[PDB]
Amino acid sequence: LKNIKVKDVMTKNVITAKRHEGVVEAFEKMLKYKISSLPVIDDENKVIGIVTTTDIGYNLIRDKYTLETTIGDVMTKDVITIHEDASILEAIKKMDISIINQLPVVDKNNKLVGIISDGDIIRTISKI
Amino acid sequence: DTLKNIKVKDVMTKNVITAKRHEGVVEAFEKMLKYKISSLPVIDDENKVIGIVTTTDIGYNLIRDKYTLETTIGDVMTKDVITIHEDASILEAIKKMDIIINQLPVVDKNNKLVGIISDGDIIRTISKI
Repeated sequence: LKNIKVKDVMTKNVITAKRHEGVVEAFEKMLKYKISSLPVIDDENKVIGIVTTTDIGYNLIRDKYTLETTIGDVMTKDVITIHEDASILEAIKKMDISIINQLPVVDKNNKLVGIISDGDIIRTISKI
Repeated sequence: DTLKNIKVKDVMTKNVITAKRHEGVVEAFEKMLKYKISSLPVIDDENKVIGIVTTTDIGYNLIRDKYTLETTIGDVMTKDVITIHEDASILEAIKKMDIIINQLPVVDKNNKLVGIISDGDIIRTISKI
């Protein structure tokens, strides 16, 4: 697993959200497309947070959101991310900090390049 | 300890919530969100696994208006459901998971549901090495 880097297994041109948009509409888009998380980015394409269907879903069904409420209101501030050149064992360790099902992947300059998941890692460990 | 040394029993989640075949698809979706779960094993009155539904797939079908008021779990569930025996190794879990399913229902000597092993639980085991 040493010779496998996050970039070889991550998912690439991923759908993202901006801080300004409605969290409910995002949840719906997520449902419609079978997406499980939305990294959130600024205009510079840096990663600023992440929302997931699991978490949005959990508060939504608790009536805690409105049609006005934005992604920016509800995203977690201390978003765990991983670098593209990191090894899979590294990804595994970073995920086991709570688990977390997905890390946003960033490049040299912390510009989003992809997402690594649960599944990607299982899919890879399967290959060996 | 290695992926071959470790029994599915040792790492699975127990006490899992389930769904009966006649439960409404909509209330089960709502239940799934309330409790942060992503797949409901569907069981019969004897705790035998008769299917599975996921949040991803229910959500997808609701938001696309594919289900009426009368749509039950039994109308929509995946039928030919893959389970793993609790005595098996994590490696067998892994393999059964690649052959886009995040979770396996786990059954005992007699195909009664004892728990669920997820991609998460496997990640948390591998991390220990």
